[PDB]
Amino acid sequence: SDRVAQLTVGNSSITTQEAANIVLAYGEWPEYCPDTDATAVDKPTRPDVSVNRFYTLDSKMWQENSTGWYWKFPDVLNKTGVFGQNAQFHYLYRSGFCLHVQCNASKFHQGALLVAVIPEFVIAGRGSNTKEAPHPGFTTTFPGTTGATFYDPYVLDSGVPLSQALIYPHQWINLRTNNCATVIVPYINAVPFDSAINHSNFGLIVIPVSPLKYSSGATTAIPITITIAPLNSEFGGLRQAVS
Amino acid sequence: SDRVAQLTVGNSSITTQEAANIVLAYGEWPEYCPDTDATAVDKPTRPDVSVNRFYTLDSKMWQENSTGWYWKFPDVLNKTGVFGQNAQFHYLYRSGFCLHVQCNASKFHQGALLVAVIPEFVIAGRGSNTKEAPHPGFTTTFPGTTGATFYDPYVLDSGVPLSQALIYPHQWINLRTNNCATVIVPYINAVPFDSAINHSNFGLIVIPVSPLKYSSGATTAIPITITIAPLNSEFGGLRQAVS
Amino acid sequence: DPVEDIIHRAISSATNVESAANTTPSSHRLETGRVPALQAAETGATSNATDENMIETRCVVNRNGVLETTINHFFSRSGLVGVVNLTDGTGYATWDIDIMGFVQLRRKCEMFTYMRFNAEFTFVTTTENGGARPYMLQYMYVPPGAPKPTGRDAFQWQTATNPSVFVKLTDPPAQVSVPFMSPASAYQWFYDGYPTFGQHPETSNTTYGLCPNNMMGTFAVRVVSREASQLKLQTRVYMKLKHVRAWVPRPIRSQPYLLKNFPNYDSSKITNSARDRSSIKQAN
Amino acid sequence: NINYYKDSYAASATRQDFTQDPKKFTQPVLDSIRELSAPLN
Ligand SMILES: CCCCCCCCCCCCC/C=C/[C@H](O)[C@H](N)CO
Repeated sequence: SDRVAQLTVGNSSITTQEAANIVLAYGEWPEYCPDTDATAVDKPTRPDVSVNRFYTLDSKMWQENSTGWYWKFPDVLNKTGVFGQNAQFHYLYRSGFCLHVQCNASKFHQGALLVAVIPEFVIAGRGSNTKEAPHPGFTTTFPGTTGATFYDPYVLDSGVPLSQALIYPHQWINLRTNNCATVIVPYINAVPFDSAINHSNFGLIVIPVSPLKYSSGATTAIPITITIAPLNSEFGGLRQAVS
Repeated sequence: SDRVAQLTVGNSSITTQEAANIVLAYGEWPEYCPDTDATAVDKPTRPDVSVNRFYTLDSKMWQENSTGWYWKFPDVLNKTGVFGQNAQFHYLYRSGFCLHVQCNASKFHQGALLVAVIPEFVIAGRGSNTKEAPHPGFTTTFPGTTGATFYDPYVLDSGVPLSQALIYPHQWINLRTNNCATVIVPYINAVPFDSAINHSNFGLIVIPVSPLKYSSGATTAIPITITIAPLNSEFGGLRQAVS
Repeated sequence: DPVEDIIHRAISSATNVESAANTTPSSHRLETGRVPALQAAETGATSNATDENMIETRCVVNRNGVLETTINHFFSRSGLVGVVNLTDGTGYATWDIDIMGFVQLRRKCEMFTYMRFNAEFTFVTTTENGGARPYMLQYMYVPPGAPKPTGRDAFQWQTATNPSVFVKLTDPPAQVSVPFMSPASAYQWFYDGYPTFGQHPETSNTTYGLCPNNMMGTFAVRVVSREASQLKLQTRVYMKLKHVRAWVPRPIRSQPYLLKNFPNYDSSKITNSARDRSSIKQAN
Repeated sequence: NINYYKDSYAASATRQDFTQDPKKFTQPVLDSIRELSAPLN
């Protein structure tokens, strides 16, 4: 009655039989923008079925010497589905999310992942220059659906240590206990509406802390799939398409 | 709600996740000596935190050809801690106990132990003489913290068969079911107070009935640890130290 | 009667806490099924095992103060944010107001993502040999878009609209209060995004992380005189965060700092968070 | 509790806050767990 769960959003549903729990980020639910906090004077669009559903990204194979991964939200969904078409025709944007990272392994495998959610996750450059200076490319800061591997996961590629990164909303995927992590995140920004193309709010991060080990003869290919879903999404400022 | 337990006594606590149940010896709890049964005319000392806590003894490796083991209580705690110092300065003694024998093994191991509690367990000699006669040494009758291995576990080294030894308070450590046995014993003696140095009340006994078997490649070292704890202990008759 | 499906809370709870928590007396537990020591760290929650359920405790009426640890008493301590060098003989000096250049107050402010505060500046101006020479100074505040002064005696120093402070070197140091001047609803120290649209490059994009909601203007200073006096100056600007609110905590910096606006580090020399010891099996 | 200007930001530090709400950082989960029970069952 606690290890079994089902999450139906839109026309899609996720079952699980070996879950742990569900984490609300900072104790709050994603909701629509109230009238006392809105600053635009147009009426927003709210599709509410066509954009609030579970989108499944690609799978990441987890190996012995993986140094870890990061996506940007809502960067990964600007080109998939009707959420990718409403986020290009409209200047303004507001949503929550509901994340789910699946990774199964047998009773003879061991290891652990750290699935956390970092608001305003800024990538650092990797040079000893005091001004010129190195800055990350656009496919490194805004990677898309294929993510990006960390170079230095010990400092999260931002000069900030992983050992204190449990202050963010997070779960663990311990292969002897569970196989999935679920984090529900509200809209966290200093402005009520903001653009979905320039500004990615937060970044999902999956880093294997204890490495994958298995005895000989076991299944060598352990993939990590990620299924995300917008919640309470609304757009504004209709114009022509800009990607 | 029955396989999980925690036992906090004093400043120490034991967790377990694969237990069976807890046995009260003869349906009674250890308590203090009432005024209608006391025979001394001095006031007893009751430390109640410093002497009522879980003392962990050493570990016994369990092998293929083990014939079994026995300790004497309160012999093993006359030299450890503040219970070992209150049992030397004081002539009189009264307590209960709370025993816990830990032994874990994997899902590919098999075997069973018999953890019983024998009041007034008298060691026999092993000679065919009708008077001189052989009698056991002092390190065989009162072994201490290192215990003593049985020579003939089929007759419990006292001419009394093991097959009827389930009349004592006991549990089993079956390696497919549990990993720990807990027996809570009151004070069983014909006198209200008695000396803690001459007279050991009962004896804990761990005998492997069905032997340890494991297939090749498994972990070969299976230890047996024993963690005991006095309960409701009180002393009397202060004098100089006698060990 | 029409289409039907057109018709179709939180967790935390704040408590006013004055002193630290007390401790109630405990006893011994001898029973099965109820275990406070076993946790599951995979659920994303911290352990809730209190010390009354691990050991046997006593009754302690605790009277310690939890007052100095709040975010108002932690940030209302003024520290150095900028040093303006003025050598007279172009005659003036400017300073783009950016407090991310000095490291004592930066690392305290990088614990959080969004902060909303008022400020209280103080300008300690001395000479290069110690100070105290009776000359008169002018400190303008130039908002974004206002014309910066282009000369020692230019017309932008008439100062008919924007604020300015006249004070001598031999007076006590000048001190003002500054409101929340951002167009957003919070100063954000980490802005994962780009300010403008367009094709962003791969080699060197110097605009990644630039948050224009934080750029607050320019601070100009001259010596109020006609002929150029010949004396070298330094001002020191001390900001005190007051009336401060903070959101979304984040981990504290562990790597040594490099640039003002960018959180760079070198990957060839990564300093460990814990200083080394001999082995794992000994404590000293 | 005094101010010599009409501008509310020119004042000193305001009244003390005295509150904290650690349940949004320590235990941000839906199924609320007790202490004396196993968290996974
Ligand atoms: C004669 C008075 C001149 C001094 C007046 C200074 C007023 C401007 C201060 C604005 C508030 C602080 C500036 C912003 C803080 C941080 O440096 C920025 N957010 C940098 O990210």
